[PDB]
Amino acid sequence: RMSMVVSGLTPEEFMLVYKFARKHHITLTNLITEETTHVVMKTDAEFVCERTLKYFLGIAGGKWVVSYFWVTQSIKERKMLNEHDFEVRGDVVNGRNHQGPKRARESQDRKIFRGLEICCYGPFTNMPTDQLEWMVQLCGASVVKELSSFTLGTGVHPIVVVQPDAWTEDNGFHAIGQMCEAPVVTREWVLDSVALYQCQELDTYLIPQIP
Amino acid sequence: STSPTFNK
Repeated sequence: RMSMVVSGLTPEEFMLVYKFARKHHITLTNLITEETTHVVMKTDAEFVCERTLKYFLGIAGGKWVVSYFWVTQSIKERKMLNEHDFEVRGDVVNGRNHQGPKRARESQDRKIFRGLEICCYGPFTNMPTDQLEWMVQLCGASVVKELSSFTLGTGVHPIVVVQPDAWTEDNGFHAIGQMCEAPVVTREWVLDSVALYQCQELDTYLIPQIP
Repeated sequence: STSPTFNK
């Protein structure tokens, strides 16, 4: 039925959620999975949160992404309040009321990366490569592991995702086009698209490729 | 929390 993870909470805040889950016999875990239904994010009073990996995966999975206030207010009324009333509205990066979480819940039949082939080309920091891959897969993309492995065809849309900061003395992210024919974009193309649950144009994310 | 955040 229901299964929660939390994100952005202090070990303590996790303990109030833990008390809540225990009382109501709600599944609470530390790791997010396909079975997770709810991601409880720490927010400000207007339901705006920080962009964490769990936030991204929650939206990517079309889950309920709700404020910690759902828990505290529910306790305060000894009732079990409704998620809807506490859905996160935005985040500190992409907009205070972008309604990304609601859009993802409502767009599972038309995923933002449907019809795209994406290679997450390392290295990356703070986000394990296979989690970025899971994120895009949840979002409808086909994951490609090597540059030489993109499917060919006029109907295929390959995209290489990299995080330039992760490299150093390796202006090698400009030399990817020499190995394949696909636009090369920063990981922010993925992150912004997911948070907003709207596939962004590649333009502002594109990385120049040396001929 | 110990969880990384992703800002610009």
